[PDB]
Amino acid sequence: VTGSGKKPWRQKGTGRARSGSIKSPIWRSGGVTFAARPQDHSQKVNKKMYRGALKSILSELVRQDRLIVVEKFSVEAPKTKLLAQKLKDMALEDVLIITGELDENLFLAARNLHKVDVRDATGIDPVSLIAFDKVVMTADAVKQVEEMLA
Amino acid sequence: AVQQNKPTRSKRGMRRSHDALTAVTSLSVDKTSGEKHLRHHITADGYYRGRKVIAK
Amino acid sequence: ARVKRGVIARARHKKILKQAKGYYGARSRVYRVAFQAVIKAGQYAYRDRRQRKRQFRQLWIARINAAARQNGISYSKFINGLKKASVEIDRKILADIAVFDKVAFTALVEKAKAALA
Amino acid sequence: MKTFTAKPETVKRDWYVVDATGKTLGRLATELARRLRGKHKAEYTPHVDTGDYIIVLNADKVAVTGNKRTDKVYYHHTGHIGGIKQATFEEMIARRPERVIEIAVKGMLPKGPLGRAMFRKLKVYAGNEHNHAAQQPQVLDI
Amino acid sequence: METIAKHRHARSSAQKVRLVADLIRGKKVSQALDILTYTNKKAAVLVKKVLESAIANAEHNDGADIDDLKVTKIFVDEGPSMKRIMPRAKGRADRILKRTSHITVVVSDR
Amino acid sequence: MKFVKIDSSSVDMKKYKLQNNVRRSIKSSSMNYANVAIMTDADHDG
RNA sequence: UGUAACGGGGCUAAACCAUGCACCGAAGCUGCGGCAGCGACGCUUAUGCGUUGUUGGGUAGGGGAGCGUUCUGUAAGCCUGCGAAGGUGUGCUGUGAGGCAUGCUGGAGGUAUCAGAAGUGCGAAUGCUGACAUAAGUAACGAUAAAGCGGGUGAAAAGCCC
RNA sequence: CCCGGCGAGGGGAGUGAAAAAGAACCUGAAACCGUGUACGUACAAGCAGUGGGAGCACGCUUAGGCGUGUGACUGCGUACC
Repeated sequence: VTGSGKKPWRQKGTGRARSGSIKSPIWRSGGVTFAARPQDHSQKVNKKMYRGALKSILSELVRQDRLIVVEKFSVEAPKTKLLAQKLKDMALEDVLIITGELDENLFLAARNLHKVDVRDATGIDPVSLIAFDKVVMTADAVKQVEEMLA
Repeated sequence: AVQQNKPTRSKRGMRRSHDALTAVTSLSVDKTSGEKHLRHHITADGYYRGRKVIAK
Repeated sequence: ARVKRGVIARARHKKILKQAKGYYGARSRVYRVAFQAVIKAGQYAYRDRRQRKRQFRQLWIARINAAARQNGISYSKFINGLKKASVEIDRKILADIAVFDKVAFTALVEKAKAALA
Repeated sequence: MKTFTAKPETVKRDWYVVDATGKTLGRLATELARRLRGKHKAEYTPHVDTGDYIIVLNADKVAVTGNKRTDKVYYHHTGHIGGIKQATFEEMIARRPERVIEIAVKGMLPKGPLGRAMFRKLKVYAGNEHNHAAQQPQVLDI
Repeated sequence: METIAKHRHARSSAQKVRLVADLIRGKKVSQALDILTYTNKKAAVLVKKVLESAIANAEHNDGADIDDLKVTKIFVDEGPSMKRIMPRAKGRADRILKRTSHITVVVSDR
Repeated sequence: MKFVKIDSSSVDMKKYKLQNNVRRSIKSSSMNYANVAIMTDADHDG
């Protein structure tokens, strides 16, 4: 802290309490005995665990009947109107999208929507799954998963 | 000096009992002008016992 | 993250003072005092609930011992005659009789003397 | 329930008299304090005064056992310099006999307002006459 | 009736002022002015000026009726205390308080 | 725009804190130094 | 310093000895009710129990189970301008830190649940900051060279002008 | 407009959803200070309380009690770290 290392006043011969500095925490304007530093909060996760956990939840999705599988799934052109219009026929609101390969013609119209996220197999994370009440996959896309774990 | 410990508010409230004011509770009326004035003291206009003096 | 305590301290203090309502002077106002006044008040309670049962049972006896003598006998011997006559009545109800109903108590005393004879 | 307790309004007091001639001092006052305190009645409430008015008479005729007449002492202090005064039982009778009975009872009674109260009940005289007849003294002896 | 009046940020100690107030409570109006006038304090002039206004603050703003009138609620509550120094020996200063007293007057027929 | 004078009470404040801490701190043993004579007698080193 | 070497009254027994029967008197024991810990029991079978007994003062200290504030995700969800938070009381409630509704204000935010990270819970530390009591309307108004009076001003004059 | 010293401060009127938004101007707590009302207090000795406990005054009600405030008198009891 900005300040001066001088004793704020004399050691003895006074009615106040012994003080060696103005920068101490019991004092106003400067303090914080223990101060934080931008330390890294990340954790390590054993591979097989991460690879072993995804096995579970997927199994847990089927038993919830939340997971869904379909054949080739894409929009014709980049329009949220068309995209959502395809889900409203499927009775879907909050959903996830995962496919083995992305068509840039799609990911545009999926952007603007608050209730949707689109992903590629290499880009999935556990939390995204649990979040959305429904999930989809492409049999192709599925092949990359079971092939991934092995 | 050095009060060893502090008195109450009730205490000093008693100390200030006799400190209260006493009202005059008496006045007069001029023998002529009918003005209000103290006993033995002149009226603002100067009339004392019906007599005019100062005329200021 | 940082925390500000301006509030739940009021809660504590306000609570306490409420329990300190009625006490004299600084004890009903400041927290730094009332805190040790209430904590002391409680341990009179824990102390008092014990001994009140002493206070009444030394009262109830005093009630009785008079009326006995008023009937011409002393507390001690009066009891023992009952314990020989097999009467379990408590001292509470007994004393209550001597205040309201003199008859039973009077009519009762002859019992002891009878058996105690 | 809540056990009964006496109330000043509902109190019923009474008058009594004693002739102290031939009596033993200590053994007399204890009974006098028993009455005034109310422990002889059924309704006794320790924070109330249920005692009955008492009137002693002919206190100077009182007697004591042994040599205490020329021995027993009274002491009182004036709040001055440390100065102390003492008076024998003999003296006190020849001067203020009413004090004697009026003292011994006090030491046998509680301190505080109440003990001062029931003390107001008592009336002593060194003579055989009293002017309190109007309240009547239904007689008592012991 | 109502039509109160008040003086605020006066320079005086409520203690002092509080002596005059006791001399008038529940009293008839006219007496006070006669009492205050021949009373001697720095406050009597001060407080009187207020009381003079409450009345005048009435008849113009409400039903008047002075000859039957009374002082019901008067009180004093301290105001700010200004901070000043009077120095002393050895170099020590001292914080002295210029104390101020708000005033309130309630004058009514009842 | 419609401000109340200027209240300089804070001036006498900062002067009081400054004045009070100055002496009270650096005055050192002046009360005691003076007391020192007293200090040489009131002590009773035995 | 003042009875003063029975606690005091007061006591020739209301003292000492011997003998005996009652009675009083603790939070001790028992009686009624309730909570929790421990062990065996056979069912149960992370559980009802049946019980059966037993335990439950406690500093330094060790172990176990917990209340509640902020922030984050769950939450573009829930409540809310027919009133949040905050403040101020009442009534209920829990074994405890505490929890719930509501009366008055205030005028816009709070957040269920479940997990996570804490600058996380105050009476002190001749503690720091600011505000306010005290002694107290007491001491003091700063050289003992000295003021008095009439007119004027003005709301007011001893202290301003003549 | 009035008081007020052709002041301060204030009260009316009025604006404004709200002057419990008036410049010191969102909220407005505590210590501290006061006014107001019920009860108690001038024969009464001591951590100031608790336990009991009248009487008094209230709000309920039911009709007999229940509650709130005070607290006369009494046993016990020498604060915190």
